[PDB]
Amino acid sequence: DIQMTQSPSTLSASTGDTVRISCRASQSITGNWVAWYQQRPGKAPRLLIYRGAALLGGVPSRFRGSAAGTDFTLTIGNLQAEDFGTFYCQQYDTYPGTFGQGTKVEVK
Amino acid sequence: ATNNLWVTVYYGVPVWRDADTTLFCASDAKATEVHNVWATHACVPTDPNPQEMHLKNVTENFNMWKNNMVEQMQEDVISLWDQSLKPCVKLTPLCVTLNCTSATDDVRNCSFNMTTELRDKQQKVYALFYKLDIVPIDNFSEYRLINCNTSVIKQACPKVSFDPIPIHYCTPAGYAILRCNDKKFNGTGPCKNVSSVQCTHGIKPVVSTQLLLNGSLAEEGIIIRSENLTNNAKTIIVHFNESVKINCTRPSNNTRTGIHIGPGQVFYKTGDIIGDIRKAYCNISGAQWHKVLGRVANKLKEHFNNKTIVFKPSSGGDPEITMHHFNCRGEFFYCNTTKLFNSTWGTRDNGTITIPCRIKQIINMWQGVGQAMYAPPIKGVIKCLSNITGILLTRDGGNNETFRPGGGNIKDNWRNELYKYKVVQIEPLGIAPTKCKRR
Amino acid sequence: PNPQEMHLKNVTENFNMWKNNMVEQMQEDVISLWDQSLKPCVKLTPLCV
Amino acid sequence: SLAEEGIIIRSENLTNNAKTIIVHFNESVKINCTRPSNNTRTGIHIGPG
Amino acid sequence: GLGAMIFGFLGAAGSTMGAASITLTVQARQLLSGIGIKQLQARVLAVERYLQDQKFLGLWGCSGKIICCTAVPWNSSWSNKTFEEIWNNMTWIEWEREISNYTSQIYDILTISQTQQEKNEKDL
Amino acid sequence: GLGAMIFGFLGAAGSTMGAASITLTVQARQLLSGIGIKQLQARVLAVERYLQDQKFLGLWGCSGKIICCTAVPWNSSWSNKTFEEIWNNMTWIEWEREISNYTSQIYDILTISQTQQEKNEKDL
Amino acid sequence: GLGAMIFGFLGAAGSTMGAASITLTVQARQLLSGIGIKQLQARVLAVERYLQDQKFLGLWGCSGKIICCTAVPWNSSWSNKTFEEIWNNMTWIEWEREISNYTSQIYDILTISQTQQEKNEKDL
Amino acid sequence: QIHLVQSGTEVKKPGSSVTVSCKAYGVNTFGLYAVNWVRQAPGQSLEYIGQIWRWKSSASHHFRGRVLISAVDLTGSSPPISSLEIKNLTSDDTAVYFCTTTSTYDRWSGLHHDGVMAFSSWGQGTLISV
Amino acid sequence: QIHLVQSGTEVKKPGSSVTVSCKAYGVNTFGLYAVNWVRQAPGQSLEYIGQIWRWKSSASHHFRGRVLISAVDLTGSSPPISSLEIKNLTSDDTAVYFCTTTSTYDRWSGLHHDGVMAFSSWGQGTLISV
Ligand SMILES: *[C@@H]1O[C@H](CO)[C@@H](O[C@@H]2O[C@H](CO)[C@@H](O[C@@H]3O[C@H](CO[C@H]4O[C@H](CO[C@H]5O[C@H](CO)[C@@H](O)[C@H](O)[C@@H]5O[C@H]5O[C@H](CO)[C@@H](O)[C@H](O)[C@@H]5O)[C@@H](O)[C@H](O[C@H]5O[C@H](CO)[C@@H](O)[C@H](O)[C@@H]5O)[C@@H]4O)[C@@H](O)[C@H](O[C@H]4O[C@H](CO)[C@@H](O)[C@H](O)[C@@H]4O[C@H]4O[C@H](CO)[C@@H](O)[C@H](O)[C@@H]4O[C@H]4O[C@H](CO)[C@@H](O)[C@H](O)[C@@H]4O)[C@@H]3O)[C@H](O)[C@H]2NC(C)=O)[C@H](O)[C@H]1NC(C)=O
Ligand SMILES: *[C@@H]1O[C@H](CO)[C@@H](O[C@@H]2O[C@H](CO)[C@@H](O[C@@H]3O[C@H](CO[C@H]4O[C@H](CO[C@H]5O[C@H](CO)[C@@H](O)[C@H](O)[C@@H]5O[C@H]5O[C@H](CO)[C@@H](O)[C@H](O)[C@@H]5O)[C@@H](O)[C@H](O[C@H]5O[C@H](CO)[C@@H](O)[C@H](O)[C@@H]5O)[C@@H]4O)[C@@H](O)[C@H](O[C@H]4O[C@H](CO)[C@@H](O)[C@H](O)[C@@H]4O[C@H]4O[C@H](CO)[C@@H](O)[C@H](O)[C@@H]4O[C@H]4O[C@H](CO)[C@@H](O)[C@H](O)[C@@H]4O)[C@@H]3O)[C@H](O)[C@H]2NC(C)=O)[C@H](O)[C@H]1NC(C)=O
Ligand SMILES: *[C@@H]1O[C@H](CO)[C@@H](O[C@@H]2O[C@H](CO)[C@@H](O[C@@H]3O[C@H](CO[C@H]4O[C@H](CO)[C@@H](O)[C@H](O)[C@@H]4O)[C@@H](O)[C@H](O[C@H]4O[C@H](CO)[C@@H](O)[C@H](O)[C@@H]4O[C@H]4O[C@H](CO)[C@@H](O)[C@H](O)[C@@H]4O)[C@@H]3O)[C@H](O)[C@H]2NC(C)=O)[C@H](O)[C@H]1NC(C)=O
Ligand SMILES: *[C@@H]1O[C@H](CO)[C@@H](O[C@@H]2O[C@H](CO)[C@@H](O[C@@H]3O[C@H](CO)[C@@H](O)[C@H](O[C@H]4O[C@H](CO)[C@@H](O)[C@H](O)[C@@H]4O)[C@@H]3O)[C@H](O)[C@H]2NC(C)=O)[C@H](O)[C@H]1NC(C)=O
Ligand SMILES: *[C@@H]1O[C@H](CO)[C@@H](O[C@@H]2O[C@H](CO)[C@@H](O)[C@H](O)[C@H]2NC(C)=O)[C@H](O)[C@H]1NC(C)=O
Ligand SMILES: *[C@@H]1O[C@H](CO)[C@@H](O[C@@H]2O[C@H](CO)[C@@H](O)[C@H](O)[C@H]2NC(C)=O)[C@H](O)[C@H]1NC(C)=O
Ligand SMILES: *[C@@H]1O[C@H](CO)[C@@H](O[C@@H]2O[C@H](CO)[C@@H](O)[C@H](O)[C@H]2NC(C)=O)[C@H](O)[C@H]1NC(C)=O
Ligand SMILES: *[C@@H]1O[C@H](CO)[C@@H](O[C@@H]2O[C@H](CO)[C@@H](O)[C@H](O)[C@H]2NC(C)=O)[C@H](O)[C@H]1NC(C)=O
Ligand SMILES: *[C@@H]1O[C@H](CO)[C@@H](O)[C@H](O)[C@H]1NC(C)=O
Ligand SMILES: *[C@@H]1O[C@H](CO)[C@@H](O)[C@H](O)[C@H]1NC(C)=O
Ligand SMILES: *[C@@H]1O[C@H](CO)[C@@H](O)[C@H](O)[C@H]1NC(C)=O
Ligand SMILES: *[C@@H]1O[C@H](CO)[C@@H](O)[C@H](O)[C@H]1NC(C)=O
Ligand SMILES: *[C@@H]1O[C@H](CO)[C@@H](O)[C@H](O)[C@H]1NC(C)=O
Ligand SMILES: *[C@@H]1O[C@H](CO)[C@@H](O)[C@H](O)[C@H]1NC(C)=O
Ligand SMILES: *[C@@H]1O[C@H](CO)[C@@H](O)[C@H](O)[C@H]1NC(C)=O
Ligand SMILES: *[C@@H]1O[C@H](CO)[C@@H](O)[C@H](O)[C@H]1NC(C)=O
Ligand SMILES: *[C@@H]1O[C@H](CO)[C@@H](O)[C@H](O)[C@H]1NC(C)=O
Ligand SMILES: *[C@@H]1O[C@H](CO)[C@@H](O)[C@H](O)[C@H]1NC(C)=O
Ligand SMILES: *[C@@H]1O[C@H](CO)[C@@H](O)[C@H](O)[C@H]1NC(C)=O
Ligand SMILES: *[C@@H]1O[C@H](CO)[C@@H](O)[C@H](O)[C@H]1NC(C)=O
Repeated sequence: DIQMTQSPSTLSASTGDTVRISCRASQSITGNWVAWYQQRPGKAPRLLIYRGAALLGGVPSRFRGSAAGTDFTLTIGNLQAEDFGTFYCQQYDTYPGTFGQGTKVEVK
Repeated sequence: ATNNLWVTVYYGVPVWRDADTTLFCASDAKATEVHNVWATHACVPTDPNPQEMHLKNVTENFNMWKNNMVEQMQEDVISLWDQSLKPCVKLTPLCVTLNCTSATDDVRNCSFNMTTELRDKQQKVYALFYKLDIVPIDNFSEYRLINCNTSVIKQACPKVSFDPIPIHYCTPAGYAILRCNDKKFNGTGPCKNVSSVQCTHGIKPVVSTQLLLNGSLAEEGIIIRSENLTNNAKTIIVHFNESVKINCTRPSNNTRTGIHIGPGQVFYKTGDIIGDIRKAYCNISGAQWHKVLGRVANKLKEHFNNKTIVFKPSSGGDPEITMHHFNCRGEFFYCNTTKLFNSTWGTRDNGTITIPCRIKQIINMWQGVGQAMYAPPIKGVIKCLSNITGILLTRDGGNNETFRPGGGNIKDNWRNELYKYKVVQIEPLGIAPTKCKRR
Repeated sequence: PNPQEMHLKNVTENFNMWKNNMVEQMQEDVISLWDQSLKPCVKLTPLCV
Repeated sequence: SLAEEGIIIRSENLTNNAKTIIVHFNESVKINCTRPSNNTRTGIHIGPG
Repeated sequence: GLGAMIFGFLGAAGSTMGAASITLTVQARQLLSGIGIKQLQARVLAVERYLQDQKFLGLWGCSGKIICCTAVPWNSSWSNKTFEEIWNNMTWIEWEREISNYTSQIYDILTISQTQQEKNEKDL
Repeated sequence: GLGAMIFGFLGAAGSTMGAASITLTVQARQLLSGIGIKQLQARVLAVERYLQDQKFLGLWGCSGKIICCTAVPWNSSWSNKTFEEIWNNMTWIEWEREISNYTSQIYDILTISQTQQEKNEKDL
Repeated sequence: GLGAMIFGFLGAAGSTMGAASITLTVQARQLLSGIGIKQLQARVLAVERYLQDQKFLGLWGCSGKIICCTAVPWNSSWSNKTFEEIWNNMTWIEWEREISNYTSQIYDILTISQTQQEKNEKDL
Repeated sequence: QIHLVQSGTEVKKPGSSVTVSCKAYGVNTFGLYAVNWVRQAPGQSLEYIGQIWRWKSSASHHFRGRVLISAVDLTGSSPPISSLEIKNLTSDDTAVYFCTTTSTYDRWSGLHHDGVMAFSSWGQGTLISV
Repeated sequence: QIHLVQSGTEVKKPGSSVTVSCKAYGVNTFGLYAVNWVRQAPGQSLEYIGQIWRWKSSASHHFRGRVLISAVDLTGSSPPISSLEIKNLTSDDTAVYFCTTTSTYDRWSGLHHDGVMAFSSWGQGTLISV
């Protein structure tokens, strides 16, 4: 029963920068149960954020998730060039898990 | 609506995390003139009666192959073995040139030099050593003990026993052990009627390289266990459901007499060797054995793609990594198990399979990890009744398939009896919301 | 440094030193105490000649 | 560890010549200690293990 | 708490909330009448973690007793969930999984509430 | 409790009840100003048995304090004896010998009474 | 108390009384979320001395809680000093140096006051 | 470590049926791991389909009674392999498909929550055109 | 152990200035120890003058701005030595003078209290006549 949105819809930056995406759900999930993804188009997604701000062993330390109620954030400080591509948001609380509508990150 | 529901602490809420500890062993009331290695100088506390609580409608995930209950008990069993050994003897004077050739199993006849309880007077000693505790160093051949490269061998100090009495593992305050109690349970993935307990069922700390003895029985299925069935290197545990019998005897008088090597150091050894002088055997009824191996290959066909299953023998080589280690009366048998594991199923008797057993005194019982031991022969004809219960099969790397029977790691020997269990930490302080305004 | 012994009035307590295990326990501590005061000493193995 | 601003003289009793004077610097003086010589390591069996 | 040294036992974990509180109380009732370096080391840190969790019940005015209600506004950001929603459609372990991103903040807020409550009756 | 680690001393055991409660109080007054593996092992299990008996005073609302009165009907099947009958013609050890066939049942009944008392003020 | 096993940390020792009580409370707030034979021996006697000082808070009705006020006439022979005199011109260590010739007598007098208070509500 | 592959890229007829494999080189089983089947329309964002999770086959209400998923875990020659099968491929089913395993052993890791879960390690995505 | 000596007995002129030493054979420093300068009129009871205490030179309000005290601690040839110096010796300053060290390390010993202290080990007293 969720149709998520995220802010922004399409964004560009360059290397060495700092960047912000947030995703908002129709409900307000409490247990931070979100997950964010990236892909270059043609490749597969790569889980980089599970449960708000827990990173994997292998995802770079520059990424940071954060939590505020319904709006959950990911920040990239010191952006590297092999990080561009589409991001996706995810709630995974009420079955089925409906996802985000993607955010392309490119260079102007 | 308003619904201004508020905080509430609960002490004692059932909440667990899949955590870890050191456990403490706990036997029954038997333990005083008894000094066996396993449960005397390590754990006094005896548990009289169980308190197992069922858990309804919960499904707990179990993974025995990334369990460290068994690795922790493996460490306590090695350290337990050693702190039951080092205050024993320490036969440093046997590493000599050994004057050995047989005299009437043709083990050998070996005299050598010693030192008596006086140092200046010197001692010449008669003995009977086996072919496999001996190496040919280069009639009337001259040999060496097998363990004079690595560590000095000690004696068992015969007031030590080795009866594998049931050792429980009871968890300290804080932690609980979640038994599975599911039938046909694979040891991996979920479990349906996981019930909590304070200690395990009594496991017997037996050691056996090729196949498992005195185990606990699965009831309905026979269970195939591995870490990685695609990986041929990982040892496949096979757990039966019916207790296969075995009788292992040495039907031979061999008396035990001692030498004074040091002050209080009396090396016990063989003497006259009469009786039914042939290799020590173990007998296995072909009816139950070929029935349970037929059901084993039925279930292995259920795993391995419904293929043509052959049971080759072992790969040969060093007869401790390769053969059937055995734990009878203070003596250690290696039984060439070849005619037990030889078939191709895709036609034997209902009679008796008899396997020979080369026995061994000086054992590096665990492959380098731990310390050695001289096992003195006891007095003569010895019968130990045992329930062969497990198999350890390693598939090989080549439209056929093979289960060459080899062992693997030693902690494997207990993973048939600790699949059901899982040490779990209780965090009892839960914070739940309801409507109070107090305190 | 100093005792704190309290008298007990009008009570009669049964004593049995021959089934006491204070003394057997101190006997065990005195043997084990003797030995853990000995084993880091010397060990004249060369006099048995 | 380095003291930062001063160098520090420490003793128990500066009138007593027997007590060792600690001198603590404030800058890390370098030293390179080498043995510039091949000397291989080989073993003998003296005992079991 | 039910252990040789005393610590709670998992009475009826799979039971949903409305029965599990009743069985928490019956846990208490049966539990207190039911009451080499590895053993010593394990039970010393059992003492240590026990005195830790009773100091958490100490510093919230709860004095080492169960069902101890204190005065905190339970924020809807910690959970927007209704009472009977979780208290009849859930068990306790998955609710502790839900709010394990808040437990340090909850211990924070109950401690300001307990010191606030005793300082206000210190005034009154 | 009067020990190096703290545990009660037998103040005036032979004294009959009416004086022995007074000396229990004077025990308290003097006791808190009066306050190799064998020593460690012994005092760890001293900690363990102490925290056990304070949890018995914890789970009866008594909070680790002496002379803690709680609300249980003391059954005449546990003892038909009158108050001044035992409280002036007896000492404490022989009364604990009298009722040692009930102590688990008494701990049972005080625990249902304490959880009943806190659940009833949980209502009110 | 702020330690791995739990015991108080010196929050702002040089701060004079009027700020140091506030920082004693903030000590509490941050402290509980902040929460080979040498280690075992040290923390066992840490348990022992901790349970000792909580029994001092136990036997004064203070139940193991800070800022616990009890009913004793504080004699002018222990100190004739005015409140704001010491509570704005001093820190806590030199005041404990001042009255270290009385602490056993103070523990004495608070124990008669606590047993007197509970025996009087035992009457009432 | 864990790695995932599946079948190649298959183009079929309208009104056919398709099956897509899932070979999990690294999954110790699918008892404790769980796998998830996720579509992705061309350009449009990814859409969930179904899962296996402790051997309870499920698909969405957008796919109930038409699409079926299977899984056989670790055998000898085969790694743990799942499979997505669809009858009546419409023009809507023209999509990129995905299989992904999640670790569901340590229950407080947060990669999973009571059936639904965050998808740990992906494969290669399979184009299917109609 | 600790021992104290000082200068001898000096008789001077009215309107002169005097200095009295204080050699502390045993003081590990005057950082942690503190010394105290105390007069004594002939027959009349002893009267305090001044002190050094963690290198805060102080004298009484009966001596502020006229009398000055110094101290150099442990050097090589010298033990820790303090010194009392007075300008304008009146007939009132005809007195016996005293230097005394106090141990101020273990703060709960009670020999000291926040600057003022009980005087542990005395010297020999110096007559000064005017
Ligand atoms: C340790 O020991 C453990 C034991 O405790 C052990 O666990 C066991 O592991 C094995 C592992 O293989 C398990 O066996 C598998 O079970 C799977 C699950 O099966 C369940 O679900 C399916 C699907 O159910 C859906 O549909 C039915 C009917 O429509 C509904 O009833 C369901 O509710 C459900 O519907 C929902 O979901 C749909 C989406 O899927 C939605 O559309 C729908 O709307 C709903 O939401 C059922 O069919 C199964 O039924 C079985 O059981 C019932 C009774 O419960 C019986 O009546 C029935 O006869 C069935 O036996 C069950 O409910 C299976 O997917 C899996 O099946 C494969 O193998 C079997 C062999 O037994 C084949 O028959 C089968 O065809 C499958 O093979 C296909 O898949 C592989 C790979 O995917 C292909 O390579 C293969 O070629 C084949 O593909 C071909 O066939 C397909 C048709 O099936 C075809 O479509 C393809 O295109 C292709 O042609 C297998 O049975 C076993 O259950 C475990 N048991 C337990 C107790 O845990 C563990 O593994 C051990 N671990 C180790 C490490 O040793
Ligand atoms: C470990 O490391 C530690 C480092 O962290 C180290 O600590 C250091 O130790 C050394 C030890 O020597 C310390 O140095 C000494 O400091 C002493 C204290 O000095 C302070 O106080 C005096 C007096 O202050 C009074 O008067 C002034 C002005 O009138 C006021 O401002 C004050 O408030 C105060 O007034 C009150 O008190 C009066 C009574 O005394 C009252 O009358 C009055 O009303 C008030 O109540 C000050 O003069 C000092 O000023 C200095 O600093 C200021 C800035 O703060 C500067 O502007 C100024 O130039 C000064 O440098 C300071 O405030 C000193 O007494 C002592 O001095 C001796 O040595 C120095 C060499 O540096 C000489 O110059 C000096 O003359 C002294 O030598 C005399 O004394 C010895 C023995 O007594 C004699 O043998 C010698 O011959 C000489 O006597 C001759 O000179 C006299 C004149 O001074 C004369 O009168 C005699 O008659 C005779 O002719 C010395 O400086 C150092 O401070 C420590 N530092 C720290 C940070 O701790 C420690 O030792 C180490 N330990 C070990 C074991 O290694
Ligand atoms: C139980 O035991 C089995 C037996 O070994 C074991 O299976 C093996 O698992 C490993 C994973 O640890 C597998 O290695 C991966 O294989 C895939 C695909 O392998 C297939 O194809 C190759 C080549 O055609 C065949 O040789 C093979 O037999 C299979 O058919 C590879 O894609 C993986 O490559 C990644 O890792 C490589 C290093 O090993 C690097 O080349 C690189 O980092 C690869 O990552 C790449 O990923 C993307 C492609 O997916 C690419 O876009 C990126 O840029 C990146 O470069 C890897 O080699 C191995 O094949 C399995 N072998 C067998 C016989 O099954 C189980 O893992 C084990 N299970 C447990 C629980 O222990
Ligand atoms: C909800 O609570 C859980 C509680 O476990 C929490 O999960 C934890 O999250 C933190 C923060 O994301 C994790 O800590 C990181 O783990 C990653 C794993 O790869 C490491 O890379 C990190 O180390 C880097 O950062 C450190 C700090 O800057 C550096 O010192 C270091 O050198 C590295 O650069 C860091 O350790 C933690 O692992 C998880 N733990 C678990 C069990 O999941 C989750 O994040 C919480 N959710 C929210 C929304 O807060
Ligand atoms: C090993 O024992 C045999 C048997 O005792 C020794 O053979 C004897 O050697 C002596 C040498 O003088 C002869 O006198 C005997 O007649 C031999 N006896 C027999 C039966 O052959 C042999 O020397 C011993 N060898 C070693 C290396 O100890
Ligand atoms: C466990 O042992 C039992 C008895 O030995 C086996 O049970 C037999 O199973 C076959 C087919 O499964 C039936 O036809 C027989 O009737 C069963 N025996 C009885 C007495 O009912 C069982 O097969 C064994 N388990 C496995 C997995 O083989
Ligand atoms: C192990 O099996 C063999 C079978 O070859 C047993 O040998 C028989 O033993 C009995 C009793 O000792 C004799 O009566 C028979 O003559 C023996 N031979 C045969 C062919 O039956 C052997 O005794 C068994 N071991 C034990 C301990 O029972
Ligand atoms: C500590 O080291 C510093 C740098 O080596 C020294 O600082 C110099 O001090 C002299 C005189 O004290 C000055 O003239 C220089 O300008 C300082 N250097 C700099 C870079 O500013 C210092 O002397 C050392 N400490 C001691 C006690 O000698
Ligand atoms: C779980 O096992 C116990 C004992 O083996 C049995 O009594 C119980 O019925 C089992 N639970 C289920 C759900 O079968
Ligand atoms: C297995 O060993 C136990 C040990 O006492 C024994 O009671 C049992 O009879 C044995 N099993 C069989 C089938 O003899
Ligand atoms: C075996 O022979 C020895 C030699 O005397 C004898 O003492 C022993 O009793 C014999 N064994 C049996 C079972 O009789
Ligand atoms: C083993 O011995 C037991 C009794 O000792 C007997 O019942 C059984 O048949 C024997 N087994 C074999 C294979 O001889
Ligand atoms: C493998 O064997 C079992 C029993 O013999 C049978 O039911 C199964 O269908 C066989 N496998 C295949 C793929 O036919
Ligand atoms: C020193 O000599 C030995 C002799 O072969 C050699 O192995 C070693 O590598 C030499 N050291 C260096 C740094 O090359
Ligand atoms: C929830 O409410 C409390 C009120 O005590 C507040 O302090 C806290 O910051 C709120 N949560 C968030 C995420 O703002
Ligand atoms: C979830 O949170 C929002 C924010 O308070 C609330 O309005 C909504 O009603 C909550 N959901 C339910 C089912 O109560
Ligand atoms: C004594 O009274 C209590 C009432 O609380 C009752 O529960 C108990 O059973 C009675 N005793 C006997 C022996 O019936
Ligand atoms: C002993 O018990 C009976 C039963 O209540 C009671 O009536 C009787 O009075 C009791 N005896 C005394 C002396 O109270
Ligand atoms: C101070 O007052 C108390 C009153 O409780 C008294 O007991 C005590 O003796 C007094 N102090 C002195 C030194 O008399
Ligand atoms: C010090 O004690 C006496 C005795 O009570 C008292 O009268 C006097 O006022 C006290 N000093 C101050 C400053 O209060």
